[PDB]
Amino acid sequence: ETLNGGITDMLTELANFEKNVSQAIHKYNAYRKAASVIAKYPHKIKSGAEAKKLPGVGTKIAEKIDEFLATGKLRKLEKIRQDDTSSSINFLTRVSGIGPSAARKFVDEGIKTLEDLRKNEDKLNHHQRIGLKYFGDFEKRIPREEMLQMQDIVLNEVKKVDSEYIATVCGSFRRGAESSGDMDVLLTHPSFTSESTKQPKLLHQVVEQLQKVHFITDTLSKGETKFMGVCQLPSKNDEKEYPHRRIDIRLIPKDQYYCGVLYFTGSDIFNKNMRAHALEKGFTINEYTIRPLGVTGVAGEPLPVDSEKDIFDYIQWKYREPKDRSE
DNA sequence: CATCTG
DNA sequence: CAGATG
Ligand code: NA
Ligand code: NA
Repeated sequence: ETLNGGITDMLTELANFEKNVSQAIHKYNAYRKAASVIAKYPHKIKSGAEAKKLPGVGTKIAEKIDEFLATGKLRKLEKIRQDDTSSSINFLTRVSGIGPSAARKFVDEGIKTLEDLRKNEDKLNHHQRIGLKYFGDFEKRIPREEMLQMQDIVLNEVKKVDSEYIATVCGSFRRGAESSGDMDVLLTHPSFTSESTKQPKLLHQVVEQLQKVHFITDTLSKGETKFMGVCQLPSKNDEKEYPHRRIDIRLIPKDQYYCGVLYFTGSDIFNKNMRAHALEKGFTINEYTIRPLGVTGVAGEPLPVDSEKDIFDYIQWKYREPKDRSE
C-alpha cells in the first residue's frame, strides 16, 4: 500500500501505455497482474530477482524493477513521458467520445490538439463533437450543492409525467460525497419488469420532459433503456450560467431496482464485502438480483426484494445508511 | 453491457 | 456486421 508503491505505479504507467499507444493488450495485461501482485505482497521489494519470484513477474519486468530500484527512474518511462505522439493520445482521449483507437487515427492525421480538433470538426461524430464543445465543463467536478438542485428538478419532472415513477440518484452523491463527476439516475416503473415485455416510452417520456423544461441539453446516446446526455441548471439571473454536466438515465425492471440501486451506490469496496458476506450467508448477488446458494456447487432463483432492506436482511446484516456504505 | 457508426 | 466508447 506504500511499500511497493513506486513499483506499482511505474508498472501501471507501463501498462497503460502499452494499451493506449501501442496496441499491446497482452503486454498491457501483463503489467497489470504484476502490479496487482506486487501490490498485495507483504514486504519491501529490494530487488528484481526477489520480485521475479512472484507470479506474473517475469524476466522483463524484473529488469525494470531493477533499474527503477537501482536509480530513481526508468529510461523507457522517461522516453514515453516526452514523446509527443504518446502525449497526444493521452490528451485527445480526454475528449468524451475519443478512445484510443480514435486518438491514434487523429494523430496520425496530425490532430493533436484542441484547436486541431476544432478545425476538423468534420471528422468528429456527434458524441465527440459535444465532447469537444464541452471539454471544459466536462472536466469540472459537480459540487453537491449543485447536485441537490439537479436532483430536485429531475425528481419533480419525473413525478409530473407519472406518479408511478421511481427515480433515484445513485453514485457517491448518494453515499454522502461533497462533489461528483456526473449524475446517474436509476429508473423504474411498476409497469416494467423482468418478464413484462418492453415499454420504451417508459424511458422516452421522461427524457422528453426533461428537455421540455430545458434541463437536458444534448443527447449523447438514446436507446430503449439507457439514455446518455447533457444537462444544465438554468442560469438564474444572467451573470452566472452553469457548466454543462454529464447525465445518465436508465430504465430498470421494477423487479431488480434495489439490487441495482444498491449496486450503483457502491462503493466498489462496499460491494465486494457485502458481496462476500452474501456468499457466506448462503447467497449470491449481482447487479440485478440476490440468489439462494444451493450446495451442489452453485444454484439460483431470484429472491424477492422491495428495498435495499430486503437485501441486507437476506444476508442477515446491519442495514447500512448510504453514507456508511463507504468500505 | 447498451449504443453508435460506418 | 465488428468494433469503439462510456
Ligand atoms: Na474519451
Ligand atoms: Na477479430
